[PDB]
Amino acid sequence: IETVPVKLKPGMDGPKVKQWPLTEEKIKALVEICTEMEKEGKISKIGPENPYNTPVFAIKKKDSTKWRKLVDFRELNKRTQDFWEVQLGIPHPAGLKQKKSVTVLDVGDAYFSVPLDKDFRKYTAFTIPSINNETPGIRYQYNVLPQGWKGSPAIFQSSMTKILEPFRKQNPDIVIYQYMDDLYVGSDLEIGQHRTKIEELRQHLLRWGGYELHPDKWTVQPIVLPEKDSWTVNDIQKLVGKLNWASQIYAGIKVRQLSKLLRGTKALTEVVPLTEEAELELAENREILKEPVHGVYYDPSKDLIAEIQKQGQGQWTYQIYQEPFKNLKTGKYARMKGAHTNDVKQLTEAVQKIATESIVIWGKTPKFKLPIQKETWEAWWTEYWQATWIPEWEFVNTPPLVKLWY
Amino acid sequence: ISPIETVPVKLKPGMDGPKVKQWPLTEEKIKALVEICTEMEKEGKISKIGPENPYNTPVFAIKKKDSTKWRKLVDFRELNKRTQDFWEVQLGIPHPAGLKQKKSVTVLDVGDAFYSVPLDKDFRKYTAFTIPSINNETPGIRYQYNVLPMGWKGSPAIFQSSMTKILEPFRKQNPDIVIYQYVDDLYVGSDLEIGQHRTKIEELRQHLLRWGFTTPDKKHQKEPPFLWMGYELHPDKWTVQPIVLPEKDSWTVNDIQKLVGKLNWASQIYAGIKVRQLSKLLRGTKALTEVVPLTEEAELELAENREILKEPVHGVYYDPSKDLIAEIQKQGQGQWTYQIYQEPFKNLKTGKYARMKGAHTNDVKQLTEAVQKIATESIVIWGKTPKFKLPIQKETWEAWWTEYWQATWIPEWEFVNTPPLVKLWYQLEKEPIIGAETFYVDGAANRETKLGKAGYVTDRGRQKVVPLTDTTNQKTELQAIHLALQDSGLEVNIVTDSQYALGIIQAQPDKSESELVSQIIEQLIKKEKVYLAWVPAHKGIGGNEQVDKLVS
DNA sequence: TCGCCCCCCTTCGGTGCTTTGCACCGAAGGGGGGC
Ligand SMILES: Nc1nc2c(ncn2[C@H]2C[C@H](O)[C@@H](COP(=O)(O)OP(=O)(O)OP(=O)(O)O)O2)c(=O)[nH]1
Ligand SMILES: [Mg+2]
Repeated sequence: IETVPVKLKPGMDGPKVKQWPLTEEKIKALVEICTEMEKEGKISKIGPENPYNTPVFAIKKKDSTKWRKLVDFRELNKRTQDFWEVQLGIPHPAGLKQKKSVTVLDVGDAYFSVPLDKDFRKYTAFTIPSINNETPGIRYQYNVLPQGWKGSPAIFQSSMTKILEPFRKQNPDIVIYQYMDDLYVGSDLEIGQHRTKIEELRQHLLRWGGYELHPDKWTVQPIVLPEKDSWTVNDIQKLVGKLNWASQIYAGIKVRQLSKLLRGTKALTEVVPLTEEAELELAENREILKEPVHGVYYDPSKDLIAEIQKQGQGQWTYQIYQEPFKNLKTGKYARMKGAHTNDVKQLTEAVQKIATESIVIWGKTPKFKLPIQKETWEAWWTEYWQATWIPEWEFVNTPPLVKLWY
Repeated sequence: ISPIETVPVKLKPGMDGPKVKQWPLTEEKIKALVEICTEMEKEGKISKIGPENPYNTPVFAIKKKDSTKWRKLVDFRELNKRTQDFWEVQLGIPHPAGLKQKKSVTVLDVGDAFYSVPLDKDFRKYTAFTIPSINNETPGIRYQYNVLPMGWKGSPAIFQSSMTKILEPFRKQNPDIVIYQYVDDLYVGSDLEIGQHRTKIEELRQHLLRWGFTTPDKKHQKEPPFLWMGYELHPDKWTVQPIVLPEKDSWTVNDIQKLVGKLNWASQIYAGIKVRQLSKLLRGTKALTEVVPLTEEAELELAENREILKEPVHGVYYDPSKDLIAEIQKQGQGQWTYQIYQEPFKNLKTGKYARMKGAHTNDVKQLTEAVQKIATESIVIWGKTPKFKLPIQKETWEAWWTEYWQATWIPEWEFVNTPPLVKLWYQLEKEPIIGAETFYVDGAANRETKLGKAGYVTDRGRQKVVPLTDTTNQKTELQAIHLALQDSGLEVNIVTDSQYALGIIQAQPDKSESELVSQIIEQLIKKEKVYLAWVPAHKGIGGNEQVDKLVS
């Protein structure tokens, strides 16, 4: 079988990212997974003369209790040639976000059937760590299309189409979208009936060689202004500051009348009656924030960015944009676990869901601005990750001047 | 020399080998060098070369801990820069607290370890060197390495990798025997009886010998205490090898640097070590030979450490059937010490956390950082996180992660009452305070001017402006809040337009590298109720507009 | 007059911000320890 030649981007070198510490159970799972991939020729043992490395870890879903090996190829993907230029990329179907139910299937194992350009394999190196450093790290590199590498769906594109064409013409209104190692398959059938034909697609791919989503019920959360019958100076300050911030987003929002209402040097608790020409501004700007912003369209040539804010009692607001103040989506995430007390687990789950929605809607994940200390996130996040992909992120400390999303 | 296959290595693209020249050496290092080289050549470790090879790298010799023997070193700094990058496979240092108790223990070390691993044939010409006769009466002999040389960037990783390959057949065949492998030092523990254990050792040594790795008797430890990785391993406990702290009448910067490093090394088993006051002496200095007089605090800190170090201590070994427990105590000035144990009063190890992260922070954040450092160390050593015992009330932590806007968390922990407890030193009110004065604060500086003003106006008619010199925009805004807290009563409402100042204060810091922010913190702690509100500037908001009119 | 690894403490310089200094962060200097 013949391989496809692949390059890094001009002036880029391969990844050189250090392996981080792993629990006993993850090291064990990685050793058992990698020794069998070794036997099946998917990976090969290497030594230190390969100067590249990418961190490896493992996840174990509650969906399926077997351990899944996860190599964080984010750095390699950033340095790999784009496949829109190579002319072997994957188009996103706009009908996916319409469907009643979308099931995610992990199909990464199909990549192991196609070999990787022998000159590119050295960039896929990873190192298994050692409990109490009893042993030096153990290094492998891929011989086949690796899971988590953005070139694997691109190279496997021609095959997967032939594998799917029978199913999709026997089912012309089910839509299938391949993203990284995943298939997002959406239909408009009853939630049990839909699952029956997911079972049929799995057993169809099984002869050659999940998560239940409902995009119809993903609600956008707008900027709501509070409604009281009596208003203090501080209430009006808070309101004027909120609307002033929203004047960078929405069109024609006014505050001069309320600004005048706070004239003088007043006590923050002094209740101020609302002017006839002040009450109008509120309900007038209430309805500018009613329904969406005009003139904001998705551009597939630019990155998606997601901001998240902790709002307390399990609530998390988020905005997805490409240019500042031009939000393509605003939302509120809320989850039930029954632990009641884990901020990092909630944020990790909020990231996966937001990133999942962006895959369904636009076909790619956004870069997250995470409201968390870098070291707190890195101490715990892998314990809650359940996706076969990993989005890009950065860490911001986020002093909330305005109470704008909640 | 091992028959193992060599690791291929390359020079970085576009580069050549080193052409550096030899320097004089004492004609007692030379005799040792010639004794090593003439014997290395007879074993095939080096080969004579000639003028067709135009490379060279200087040589020297230092003595080994076994006092009688010498160590041959090549100053390959030039070759290393031109040599390809490697991925280092040594990821960390094994710790004795991670060992389980074993019935039978053996410690082995390989003789001439690096010299038993062959070097890439095409790379050998670049290792050219020349051993010197005193006074240059005769020209020196040129050689090249056929094996891994001491001083080359690639030698450690290539040896470690090769040692791992050689050991793997023995490990797979014997999963009941633990082999800690650090470079060429092999710790071998098992639960076999002494007779069967020694048979396994004899078999391991013979396997190493077939692959070219000798195990000399001088380095074959068979009885406790075992000297290993800087420790002493007893059957039931382990100790660190003796730590001798320097004692000086006059201290230089460099002396203090060594002192702090020794104390850090000691802190892994000696509880309560502190180094903040001694390390403060290192700040702002500009020469390692500069004499630094110890401050009174540093003398006290040093004397406390000396008291702790005079006591005998030991760690115990890891019992996988019992929980790991980590207990933390606060020591003051952002210093924290911890102990990790499974049964009470039997420490596996200790440690300390004292890093100052960020310009402004509080004890709750730093405790969280200590927990994260301990959690990472636990994964490294034992492969799991411990249960924590923390000197912080549950109500305190709960008030923190509800009030603080960033996500934060701590794993399973139990409150332990060991004062001083970690607490929040103030909390901003979530609503304005009725009957409290309302201060509208503002500060402004001139960007090119370096002069500014801070001040306030008040719903009770009070007002104040102070002119500031050599200040910034952000400083004047902090200064304006400083004045409001200074002139107000126990309860105060403060309105600012500086998102910067609000961001700092709303995170409830209790310590700061800025003396201005520390003054603010001290005033916040003495208050009874504080509500801090923000409004946008230059939008003529009632109150803020007047104080901004007045800072002009 | 060397190499590689982990740790801590301090300094410095690059990055991004609807900034003009500030906070953050990674690298590099010093030290400890290991072979
Ligand atoms: N470049 C360099 N490498 C060292 C140094 N100390 C130890 N090593 C490396 C090279 C050694 O061959 C290897 C094992 O260390 P040893 O102290 O056991 O020396 P070696 O085995 O070579 O001789 P010996 O054990 O005395 O028979 O670790 C050093 O100071 N500089
Ligand atoms: Mg040795």
